[PDB]
Amino acid sequence: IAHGDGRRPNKQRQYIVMKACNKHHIGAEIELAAADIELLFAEKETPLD
Amino acid sequence: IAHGDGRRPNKQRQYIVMKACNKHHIGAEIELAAADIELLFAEKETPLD
Repeated sequence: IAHGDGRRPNKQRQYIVMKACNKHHIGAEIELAAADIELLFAEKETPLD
Repeated sequence: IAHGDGRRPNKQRQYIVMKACNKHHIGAEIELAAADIELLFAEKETPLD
């Protein structure tokens, strides 16, 4: 404000504002037992399997 | 939920629930009089029968 009084008038002003980001994390979990994965590779030897 | 707090994650789950049936009994009790049962098989030869 340019006001005509005895209050000490001030020049131009300028601010510098400076951010920063964050990091976040997710961790899941899976049920796999090797008795399942064992029979993933053998096949055909009976119509049961 | 997979969440990134400081925590041991959990395997998935699976539930097995058993049910049954319920036995019931219902009993009705007809009486029949003997003089009825005789002339049910009557010869039917009169105009009073």
